[PDB]
Amino acid sequence: DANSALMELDKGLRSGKLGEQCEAVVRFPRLFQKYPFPILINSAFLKLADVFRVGNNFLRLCVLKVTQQSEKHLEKILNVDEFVKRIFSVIHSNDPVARAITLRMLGSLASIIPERKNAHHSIRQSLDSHDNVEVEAAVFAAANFSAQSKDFAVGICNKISEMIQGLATPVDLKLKLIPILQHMHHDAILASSARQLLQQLVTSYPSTKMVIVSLHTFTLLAASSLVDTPKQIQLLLQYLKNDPRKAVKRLAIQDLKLLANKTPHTWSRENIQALCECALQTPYDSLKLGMLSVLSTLSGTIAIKHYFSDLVKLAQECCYHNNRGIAAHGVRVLTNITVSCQEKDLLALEQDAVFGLESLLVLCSQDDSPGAQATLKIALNCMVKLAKGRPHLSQSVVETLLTQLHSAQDAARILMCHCLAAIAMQLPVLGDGMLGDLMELYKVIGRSATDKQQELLVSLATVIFVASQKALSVESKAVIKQQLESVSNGWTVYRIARQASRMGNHDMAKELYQSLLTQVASEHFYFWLNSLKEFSHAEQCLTGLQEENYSSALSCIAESLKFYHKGIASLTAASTPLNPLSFQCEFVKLRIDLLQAFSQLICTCNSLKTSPPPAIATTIAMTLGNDLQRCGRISNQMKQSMEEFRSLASRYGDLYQASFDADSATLRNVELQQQSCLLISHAIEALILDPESASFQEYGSTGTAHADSEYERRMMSVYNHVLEEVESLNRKYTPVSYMHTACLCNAIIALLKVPLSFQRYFFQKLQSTSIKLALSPSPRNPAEPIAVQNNQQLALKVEGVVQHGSKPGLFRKIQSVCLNVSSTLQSKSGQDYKIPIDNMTNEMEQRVEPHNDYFSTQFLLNFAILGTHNITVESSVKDANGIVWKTGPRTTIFV
Amino acid sequence: VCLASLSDPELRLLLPCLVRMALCAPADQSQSWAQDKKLILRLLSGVEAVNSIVALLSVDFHALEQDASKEQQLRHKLGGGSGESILVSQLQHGLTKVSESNGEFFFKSSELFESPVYLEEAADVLCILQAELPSLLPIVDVAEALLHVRNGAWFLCLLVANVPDSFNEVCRGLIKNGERQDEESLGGRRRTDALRFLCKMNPSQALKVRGMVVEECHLPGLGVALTLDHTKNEACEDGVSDLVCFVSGLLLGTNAKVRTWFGTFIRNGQQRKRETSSSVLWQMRRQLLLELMGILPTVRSTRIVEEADVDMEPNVSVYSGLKEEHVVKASALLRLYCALMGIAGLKPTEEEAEQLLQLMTSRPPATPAGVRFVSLSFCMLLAFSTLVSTPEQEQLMVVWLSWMIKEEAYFESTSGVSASFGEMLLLVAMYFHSNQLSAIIDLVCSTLGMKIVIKPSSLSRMKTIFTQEIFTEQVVTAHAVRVPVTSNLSANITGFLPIHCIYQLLRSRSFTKHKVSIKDWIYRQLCETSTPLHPQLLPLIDVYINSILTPASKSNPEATNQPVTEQEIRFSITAQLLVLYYILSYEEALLANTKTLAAMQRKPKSYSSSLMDQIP
Repeated sequence: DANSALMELDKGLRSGKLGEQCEAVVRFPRLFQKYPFPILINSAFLKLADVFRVGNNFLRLCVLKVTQQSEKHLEKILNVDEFVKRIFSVIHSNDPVARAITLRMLGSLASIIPERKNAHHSIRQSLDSHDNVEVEAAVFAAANFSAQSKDFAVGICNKISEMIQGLATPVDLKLKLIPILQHMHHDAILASSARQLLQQLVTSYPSTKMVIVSLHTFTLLAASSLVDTPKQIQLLLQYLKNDPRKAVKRLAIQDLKLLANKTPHTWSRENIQALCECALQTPYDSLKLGMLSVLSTLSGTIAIKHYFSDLVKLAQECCYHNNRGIAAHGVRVLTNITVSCQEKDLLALEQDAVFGLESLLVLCSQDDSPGAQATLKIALNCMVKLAKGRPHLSQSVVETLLTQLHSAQDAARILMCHCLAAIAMQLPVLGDGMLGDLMELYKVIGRSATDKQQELLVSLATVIFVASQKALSVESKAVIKQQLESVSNGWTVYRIARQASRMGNHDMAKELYQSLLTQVASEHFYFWLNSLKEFSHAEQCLTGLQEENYSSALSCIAESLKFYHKGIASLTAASTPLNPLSFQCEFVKLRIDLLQAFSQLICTCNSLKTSPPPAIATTIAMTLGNDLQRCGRISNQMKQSMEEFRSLASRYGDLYQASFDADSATLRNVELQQQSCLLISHAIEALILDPESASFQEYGSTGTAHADSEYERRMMSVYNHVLEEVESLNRKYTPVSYMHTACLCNAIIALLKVPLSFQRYFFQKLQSTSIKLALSPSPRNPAEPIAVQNNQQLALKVEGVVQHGSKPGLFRKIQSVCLNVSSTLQSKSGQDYKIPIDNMTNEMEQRVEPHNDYFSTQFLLNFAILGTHNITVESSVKDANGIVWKTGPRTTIFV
Repeated sequence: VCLASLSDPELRLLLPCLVRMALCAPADQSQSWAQDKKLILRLLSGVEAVNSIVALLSVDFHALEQDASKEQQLRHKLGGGSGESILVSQLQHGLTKVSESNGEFFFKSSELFESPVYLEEAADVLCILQAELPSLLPIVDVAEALLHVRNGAWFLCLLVANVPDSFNEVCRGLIKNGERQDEESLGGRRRTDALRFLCKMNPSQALKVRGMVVEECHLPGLGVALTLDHTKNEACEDGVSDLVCFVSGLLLGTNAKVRTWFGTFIRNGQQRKRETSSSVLWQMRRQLLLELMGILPTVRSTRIVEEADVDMEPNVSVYSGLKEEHVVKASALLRLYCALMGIAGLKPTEEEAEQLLQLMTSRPPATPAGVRFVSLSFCMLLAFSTLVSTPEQEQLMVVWLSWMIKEEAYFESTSGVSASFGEMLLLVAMYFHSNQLSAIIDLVCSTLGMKIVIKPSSLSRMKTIFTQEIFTEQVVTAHAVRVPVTSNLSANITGFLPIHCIYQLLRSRSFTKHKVSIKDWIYRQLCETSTPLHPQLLPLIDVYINSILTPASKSNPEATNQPVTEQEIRFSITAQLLVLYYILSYEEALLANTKTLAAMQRKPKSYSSSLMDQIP
């Protein structure tokens, strides 16, 4: 399809038709974005060079704009010499505008040709030309070619020095020539020369714009060359303490902010003390605000740990200031000092912390302005950090939040509810204590609300579900009453049900899904809601289990499995090629298989009493048997259960690496499920069977204070209980499983206590990344295999492009693509499989690291079979830490 | 087949008090109870008490026969094993009569005869499972099937054997006793079901010997009532989807659950949407069974879905139309019917087509779900014209089409949907007017995810003859001009906006001479959306520019009042850019042709350089 577009663009560019030519040129970037293939990009860039060589001086500007726009698609050009020659063939003209456009184009290409001496000579010659636009274009190209190309930097530094110090150029030309010195970080001598030049320029050209631009260049050089950053900080502090202008002070403040953002470890105690002394002597508010912002940025890193008493006094003084931003920065500094540092007297500061938070709550409660909401969010995330890094003051902040919830005109209560939900994820006693007040607010909030009643109700329901644990009391009926006669917004109640299913409340989820099943404006969403309702019903019926019960447990398991089958059927009935549901189907199917394995296990444990000893005793005496102790027919069932659990754990590990887009919570939930499955497998392998097989004691710590959810803590406690009950009964009784089946069934029931936790990735699937993997084999439009001599060779020439529908750097980053290739026989040779060896020796596991969004490897294979074969390839993207991340593109070609 | 489903489900969990609830049902599975009460290990106190209670409750009239069978099985622990080993060795070496000498009286008197009969049966089963396709030699123990099944259960509980081989032998010999095997161990039900499901091919269970295996699996699922859905899922995922459909129909007819949505449709929905393997499997299955009429599961499924469909017919009979609570289920059933009859579909009948036409012509409550249902019914009646054979059906369908054309304005005003059914109606009307049928195919395959074909420009052609009857250019153009403009477009909602039919009308012809100057609608459409750039806006502007220098189809030149009231300073960026593009295209067209036949087409009404100097 791209060939037709290239052909039509060529036909449009053939005739003159200046309008049509400009149209084609400005449409070329869309063709680049649609097809990132290297051959098409190379051909299009060659055609652009052709139309740039001869033109009416206006197509050249459009081609320059296209080149400046499509910069990432520039390194994937095969023919570079001819392109550069066609671009440079127009710089010898006498037209200054044409030469300026050519210089700007060359500067835009400074990432693919950093060693072409002709371009360096042209920039050197046209830098001191008698013009106005050509000089600016030469300056731009010189900056671009001085970014890279250390040789060009050492060749242009002296010329820039003379052109700046020649006192024969206007102030604007010097202001434009100064930022060229930023790219002098190639050698120590270059850095020293640029530093001396900038010092001389500051001491000899005292002016607002001049000093501003020179200091910006100097700090960019110091930040790109981390050799003299303390001297930079000292100079900035000296200019903050001495220079009386206001613009230079704000420039130095933003400079220190950038330095703390990028390189915070180079700071010392003297620099912080000097900055605090300068902030204490500032009579203005914006300057003190910027200095405190720099201090807050610094205190969030190891600088606050290396500093450890002026910063503490400054933070205590600016915590109760009149303005809100300064107080927010002060309380942020105080919270960071409390969390990071662990001094003795600083404990008292904790008081000054919590009450200080109140100073940020009574001023941004009913203000309704972004300037107040920013400080409110700052204080709220600071309180979250203080509560998650120090549980000693977890109640002293939640009580203030509860008391302040009554002092908002339905504007800040959403943020307070978000803060409460984020804090309650660690300790459930806060939710146990504040559930009553949350229900009181939910009851008194249903009076009247129009502006943002939807989000407010959603946040209230979310924090209530987080605080609650059962949601089976009158509170559920009260929430239903408050949501029924009020506005029946489908999205609000849908989000409420989603949060209820996420937190584990399944009764409210089932009620809301039943209420939403009757109002669906389509068919796919109807099946989705029906599947959610069936899953919630099966979850609720799963909780209907009693401790030490085995009669009704089988009926509950059977009805839950029936509801799960109905739900997965209604869900796969909604699976469409457009936006397919792959994670949900697999997750539900694996949950169903796990529960079926548990049902088989409990059925075998119950049938163990159905005359199992005398069953296999007719062929061999099972009593006192050294070969197979207590040999019975139950051994086959135990082995089947063990292999089923092993396959389930393998499928869990596969599903973990098959998503690549799940959040931390969903990955942790999958890991916990696989851990429970492996624990049940270890219990059925080491306890029910012979204990002399492994006999490995779990003498190690577990369940550290790092779980960010109550479900994870409950799962870890159940794991610890199972381990402590299995480590003691290992060598107690005979392996006929007299008391081992009892504790096994108790562990099975304990694992079924927590119903489930549908994590965030189950809905709103974001970060949709995909590798195209469009190889370039011989032309094969039909399904007929490529005619090969079967003896010479067979090439692949595989190449793939990554495509991210959402923000790439959100959760994980693509670093390596472990391309794999295999071959097998299609036709049956002797058996149902390919052959005795299937010709799967040719693997060639290659590990390519694509620097840009493109990669290309070379694959081969040698086969001497006159039949038809099958060639398949896999992406297997690798992240930064390093995980297989088995993707499922499944690109299969016959020959 | 009377396999004591409740008693088996009770004994699977625990046999504590259920022994007294079954008096005559404790006759087939009595061997397992006798073996558990006689050879008990007495591990725990509760287990010993349960065994004692079971032995006390097993004091029936047949207790003597059970004790004799237990004694015979205990005495045949070493001798019968050696005899079976010798028989297997002889069979392996060889491979490389007065009711069979009173076989009924010998197996019930001496344990050696029963052991020899069991060994011969196992050898025959192994020979039939190695390489053979037959189900004969079953009338040997027809008169003594109870004693034979009891002896087989005793041999399976006393001697080591394979459960899958025994299940296959039972399914190949007599399924009536196969379920009895499930009463022997009551622990390998899932394994036996998986083995029976994996012991069949894809194109079977219709007119082959697999019907007996399917009936045995259905009987086992009915006697279990717990793993029926699991067995149906395993069948639908591996092979023999007919057994899964039969099990689903049986579960839907036995249990009264799934009231909001029929489980039959819930299971049949995933056949022409995804999972191409099972998709083509069900496709070839229904293709092979379509010609065959003597098959029970598919006709029972058609009957149950037909009655579930007609349960909603009295509603639209006594009332105006459907209700809000039954407007989504009807649309789902209609989409399922469409997916079933998409490609290589089955042949319908009149007794179902009548109700189909009656439900597809109902009155929705003016809900977006009802609009989607009306659109789906319209595409269904347009893709299949198997209703013209009778006069009453065609007259009612054209009356309902006229009613829809009349009430499209109400349905679009009350229901805030982007693309209603009236837009599609006007689009297909313009397509029929423009004398082409591929656009109708693109429309019916673009409204829903089914890339199917109906007929190479021969099925919908009949509708063309109806198009020239009443729905002529006098009403379709009026309905296409009187549509409300779309506000705040998104270029992402599925459907055909009025832009498409307006573009088609401006492209085909505008020779009405009484319905020109649609510039008001164009301005009201391009007033303020600003979110998308619809791919049809530029062709619409192009064909509107071309609709000015055309003979006798004179429209207004969009006088400068709208430009001077728009570009004065919600008239967003996109609206201003579109107006500027329109002005530039008009200025370009004023210089392109310059010849308008020199017949009363001498009023271009160009700008006098007083507006171009104002617009930046």
